[PDB]
Amino acid sequence: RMENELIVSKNMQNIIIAGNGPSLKNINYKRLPREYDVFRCNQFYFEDKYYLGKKIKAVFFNPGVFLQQYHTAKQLILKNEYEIKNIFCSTFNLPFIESNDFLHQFYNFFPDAKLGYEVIENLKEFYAYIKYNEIYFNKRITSGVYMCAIAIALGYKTIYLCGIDFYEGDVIYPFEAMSTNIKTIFPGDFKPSNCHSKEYDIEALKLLKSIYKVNIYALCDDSILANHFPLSININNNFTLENKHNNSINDILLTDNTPGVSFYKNQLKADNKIM
Amino acid sequence: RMENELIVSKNMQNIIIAGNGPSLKNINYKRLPREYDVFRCNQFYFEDKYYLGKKIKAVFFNPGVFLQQYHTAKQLILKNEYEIKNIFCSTFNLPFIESNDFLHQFYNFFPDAKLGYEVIENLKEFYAYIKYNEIYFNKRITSGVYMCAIAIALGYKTIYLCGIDFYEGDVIYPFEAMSTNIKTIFPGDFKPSNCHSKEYDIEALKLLKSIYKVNIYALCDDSILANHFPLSININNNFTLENKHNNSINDILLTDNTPGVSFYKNQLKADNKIM
Amino acid sequence: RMENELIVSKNMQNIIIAGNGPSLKNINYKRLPREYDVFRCNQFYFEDKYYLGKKIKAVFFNPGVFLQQYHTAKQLILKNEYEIKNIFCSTFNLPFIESNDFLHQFYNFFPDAKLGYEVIENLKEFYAYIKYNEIYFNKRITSGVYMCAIAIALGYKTIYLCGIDFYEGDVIYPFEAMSTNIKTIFPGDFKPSNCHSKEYDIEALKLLKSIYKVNIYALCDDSILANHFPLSININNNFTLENKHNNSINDILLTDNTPGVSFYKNQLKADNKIM
Amino acid sequence: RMENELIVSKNMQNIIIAGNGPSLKNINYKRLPREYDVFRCNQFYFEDKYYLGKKIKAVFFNPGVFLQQYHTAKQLILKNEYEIKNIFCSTFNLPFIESNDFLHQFYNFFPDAKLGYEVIENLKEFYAYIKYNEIYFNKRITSGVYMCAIAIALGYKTIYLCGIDFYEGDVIYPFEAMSTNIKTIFPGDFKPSNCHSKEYDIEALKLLKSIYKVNIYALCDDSILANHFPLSININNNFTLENKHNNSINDILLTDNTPGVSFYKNQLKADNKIM
Ligand SMILES: CC(=O)N[C@@H]1[C@@H](O)[C@@H](F)[C@@](OP(=O)(O)OC[C@H]2O[C@@H](n3ccc(N)nc3=O)[C@H](O)[C@@H]2O)(C(=O)O)O[C@H]1[C@H](O)[C@H](O)CO
Ligand SMILES: CC(=O)N[C@@H]1[C@@H](O)[C@@H](F)[C@@](OP(=O)(O)OC[C@H]2O[C@@H](n3ccc(N)nc3=O)[C@H](O)[C@@H]2O)(C(=O)O)O[C@H]1[C@H](O)[C@H](O)CO
Ligand SMILES: CC(=O)N[C@@H]1[C@@H](O)[C@@H](F)[C@@](OP(=O)(O)OC[C@H]2O[C@@H](n3ccc(N)nc3=O)[C@H](O)[C@@H]2O)(C(=O)O)O[C@H]1[C@H](O)[C@H](O)CO
Ligand SMILES: CC(=O)N[C@@H]1[C@@H](O)[C@@H](F)[C@@](OP(=O)(O)OC[C@H]2O[C@@H](n3ccc(N)nc3=O)[C@H](O)[C@@H]2O)(C(=O)O)O[C@H]1[C@H](O)[C@H](O)CO
Ligand SMILES: [Cl-]
Ligand SMILES: [Cl-]
Ligand SMILES: [Cl-]
Ligand SMILES: [Cl-]
Repeated sequence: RMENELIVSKNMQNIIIAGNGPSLKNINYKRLPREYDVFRCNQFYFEDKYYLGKKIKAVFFNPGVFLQQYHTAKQLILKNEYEIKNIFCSTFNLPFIESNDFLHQFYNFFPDAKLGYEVIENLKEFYAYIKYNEIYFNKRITSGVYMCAIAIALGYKTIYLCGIDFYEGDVIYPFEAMSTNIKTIFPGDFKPSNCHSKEYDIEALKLLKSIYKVNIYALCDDSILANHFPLSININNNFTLENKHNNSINDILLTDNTPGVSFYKNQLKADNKIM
Repeated sequence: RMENELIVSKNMQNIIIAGNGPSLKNINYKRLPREYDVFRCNQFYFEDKYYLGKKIKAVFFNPGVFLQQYHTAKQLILKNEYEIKNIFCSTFNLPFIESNDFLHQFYNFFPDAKLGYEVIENLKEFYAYIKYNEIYFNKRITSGVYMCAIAIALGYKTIYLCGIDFYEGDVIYPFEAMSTNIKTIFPGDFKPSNCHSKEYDIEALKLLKSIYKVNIYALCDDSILANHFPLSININNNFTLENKHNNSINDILLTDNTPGVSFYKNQLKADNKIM
Repeated sequence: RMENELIVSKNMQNIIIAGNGPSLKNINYKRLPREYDVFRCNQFYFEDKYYLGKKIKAVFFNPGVFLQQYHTAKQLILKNEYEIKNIFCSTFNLPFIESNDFLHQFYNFFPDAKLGYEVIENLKEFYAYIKYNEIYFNKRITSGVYMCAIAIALGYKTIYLCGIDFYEGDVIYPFEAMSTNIKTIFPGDFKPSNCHSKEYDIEALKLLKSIYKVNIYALCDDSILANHFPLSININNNFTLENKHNNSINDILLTDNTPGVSFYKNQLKADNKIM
Repeated sequence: RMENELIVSKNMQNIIIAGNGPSLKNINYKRLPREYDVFRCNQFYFEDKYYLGKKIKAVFFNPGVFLQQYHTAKQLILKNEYEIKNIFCSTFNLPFIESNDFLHQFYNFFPDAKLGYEVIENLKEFYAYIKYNEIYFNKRITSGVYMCAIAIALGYKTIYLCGIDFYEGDVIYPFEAMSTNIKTIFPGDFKPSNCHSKEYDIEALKLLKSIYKVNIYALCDDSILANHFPLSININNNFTLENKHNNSINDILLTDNTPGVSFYKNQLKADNKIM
């Protein structure tokens, strides 16, 4: 059971938004607010401990691996590894990014998931600005930034960021990113595309804050992000950091070649080749 | 004249749902409630007697033979063999099961029929669960189970099942299933696909009951089903079991090669080949 | 200027519906009611006199010659030959009759015309009955019958028919039907297809009358129709029968090969060939 | 930030509509009303001085160069050369003018732009008249006329025209129209197509005035237009005519070959070739 709609009440407008950078391991838990929902993205479940607990308000996955991630999320839920209230596909509704067939058939395959573009399109000014920069300049926001936009569109007012490290330093992930299954799905480093940049993520985040009037804090003392956004105040909060049981799902799940999966992958192949 | 909409009133929420297994011949009529509507599916009219009377609230047919079954149902009605209030196509809205063109043109060809998926999609949790199991695991519910889901979505509260025998024993149909017309339409046994299973039907039925809070009884004392669902109480009800007149329609009707039928079959061929 | 919507008021529910049979020349004008709207179809303007006056409430044209007839109607209007309040394309929304592209682009080309199927689809029982007979039996109603269905759907209550002669006798049209332009558009008799029949038109008309509870009269004393529907009562009405000026449009207009007409005819060719 | 909707209030219904003819240089500023919005089209920014000031209520661009003009307009705005409240694509929704894919994907690429046809389609009589003349007679209104129709549909009541000179005389543009970028985008005179005409523009403008009851004035004393529409009264208004800074954008901007631009141009090529 997912939520039918993600509704933010006026009484709790705090959101923690986590990337999967090394600083996920170095959160200052004293700086978390008393109440909050959590957003995670992509390979968050690769984490060896529950760095932000077991309750995820929404997870966010990219269209190119959505089939596998949707199944992985359903297994995380069934195996009681996490509680996941909503599942988004991080989308822009641009036909050189998401194929017509992918968008058309999305809800047919994933009836309880949500296309992210349907939420961020409501941020009119920000949405036009990201499309203009994508189309004409080949600049794209990362999932951390996307999740912020989604949070703002859904009516959260204070964002606390962590695991956002702009792919700098020698540790680039708090885990092995080139796991066996990642290698299989996309045959042969796992580094960001040229369309992504620290400067652009930062500009986009500053724009979200200036247009929509929300507050953005950092949580990780020793992270690059904290040089650009203020660390949240140490309010002496405590946290119980729990380990993952040993046979936790720790790699993206593969799918069996059923008639439906084969149909899906056939189509996805055909138009990923075109794009 | 079909009904425009199937509306269940609070005063009568009982539904009898019949498969076409051998136990259709062995209903304990004393266990039927006083009031009820009846759902039948597929080759129900192959029956040699009116095992559940002449008044069918809805019939349900699979997309692959819908053209012939729609015509057969219109002839059953015109020949006064049955009264049929509604006609559904048992559908899931998955493009590896029902082609885009089939779904797109459905109401164009069959303006007074109803696509079943438009009704079961409202059972959000159950609908997501059947799609997940279909796509990733190649498990599909049988029409008996589908009809239960439809009944629950339309607001029936108590289901009595019969003719559901999970394809076990040596009698598999209370009639000849490989009739001349069945053989012609689909050129050469008539046994269920590997995607269907007793275990899955049962799990899906138990899930419908636990999510939507309805009651499911059996009607056939000597049937496998009764080992999994309680027999309905013997309330001493009586039934007049009527024979079919001799020249009853007893096989699926064939269609003439008109411009419309040829157009339809041409298209259906083209994309059944793709799927 | 066409009407945006054809709205029938309770105070005037009379409609005269004219085919283009020989009996158009033999209307008994004494039998017309005091008040009425008029529907005409196809090559009505071939008439040498204004047999039903100059004011047409709606005209009805077949999809296969709609482009030329739309232009002809606009010229009839511009040249003050008739006043035409509405223009329909007599359609069923069946893809072996009207191509997907024709229906999709209809309003793009003809923004002030109306697709007839959008009106008759509201006659649920009658619409299902004509589709069933078209698809499975290759029986189609003629435009006279279609116009009756449209009238009934729009809320007219009494129909007076004329120019309906079921293609019987030696005079089949009160004019030359194989005119020069008819010959050109559709290169080489102008007789009805096998899908049309007197028996079916009559059955369909009797059905419209029994389902929707309206009255259908004849106006032509010496016509076949009057053997099946009652002649309207001689109420001593009078009529001024006016001649057409000599240079009246008397043949369907041809179109120039503009970029738009060529585009249109290219597409129409491509999928008339498929159908 | 564009406006979400262009809303005309009852208190200000005046619009200045400028073509890019030589008479843009010869506006009689004494004849402008006290209050007004301004519409400009196409290569307006080629102007060497701010002939109508810096505040544009809407700009209008043709589909065939929309990609470049949209980017040019965003740069005019970012560089503070103009303030542009709305951006329209001058469209008719005819598939031989605008491809299906162009219209389908329009808002995907340009989320804050507006398709003009969605506004002028509400002028029912005028819209049917321009489509009839386009399709059957290959007559098309120019952007000046289109902008008038848009203004009337949005509820402006008095139009003042300038820069409309029907491509007559020896000066045809108050600037070089065959600039380097114009030459590149559309490889090798810049004169109007045969579908455009002074007579038709004038007839269409007179029709807008007679159907929708608005007033149309001229502003340029020595222009052809003033022989067909009355010059606005000299009310002794004054105007500060400002020069453009030297490094003003003065040619249409070219786009970089990003994945999105290449995708877009690939598609546009494919179906401009078909049309
Ligand atoms: C190879 C490839 O495709 N790498 C991309 C990567 O360029 C980036 F597009 C992103 O991010 P991904 O690395 O998974 O990590 C999630 C988020 O954590 C933050 N982060 C992470 C590590 C780090 N050192 N500094 C950081 O700031 C970023 O804000 C990022 O959005 C993404 O969606 O933005 O997704 C991955 C994959 O497409 C994805 O993992 C498939 O499931
Ligand atoms: C060859 C083939 O395609 N067999 C399938 C069969 O695997 C099964 F998919 C089903 O069922 P079908 O056998 O017609 O019978 C209808 C229902 O009766 C119940 N039943 C029947 C016999 C039995 N011994 N034990 C039972 O439990 C099942 O719940 C079933 O759903 C179906 O839609 O579920 O449909 C048929 C045909 O596609 C259909 O007849 C075409 O018109
Ligand atoms: C060759 C061809 O295609 N003939 C068909 C004809 O079979 C018939 F389909 C019809 O009728 P069409 O003859 O024009 O005449 C209009 C109506 O007048 C009535 N009538 C006419 C003559 C007659 N002797 N007895 C009659 O009853 C019929 O009710 C008919 O519907 C039609 O749409 O029903 O349309 C024409 C053409 O497709 C059309 O003219 C193209 O513009
Ligand atoms: C080569 C080509 O395609 N020329 C066309 C031209 O035939 C005409 F279609 C138009 O007009 P364009 O010349 O740009 O000028 C804008 C408007 O100013 C008015 N005017 C201009 C000059 C003049 N001497 N007398 C005038 O009356 C007209 O009302 C016109 O609508 C148009 O959209 O109507 O657009 C251009 C281009 O397609 C456009 O510039 C691409 O960005
Ligand atoms: Cl996989
Ligand atoms: Cl058949
Ligand atoms: Cl022609
Ligand atoms: Cl370019």
